[PDB]
Amino acid sequence: GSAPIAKVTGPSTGAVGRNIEFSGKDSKDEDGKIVSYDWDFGDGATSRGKNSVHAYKKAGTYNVTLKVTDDKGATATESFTIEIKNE
Repeated sequence: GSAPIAKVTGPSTGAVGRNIEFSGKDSKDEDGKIVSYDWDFGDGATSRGKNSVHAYKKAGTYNVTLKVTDDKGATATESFTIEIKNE
């Protein structure tokens, strides 16, 4: 179709205060190039980029959302749930 499809790659679990790496690299678009990746880590922090990093300050479950936008302004979103624990 003409819409990009967003995919979030990351770890299902992680540690308080450690950098967690996420990626949007599996996102695809058959009708354009993906030009931007916008991240919301679910604790109020945001970032951008094909890859992103965040350290959570408190243990808990968090919903991470990625929005991809392509070269014709078309967008797609996807979510990823991570459990962060005290190690």
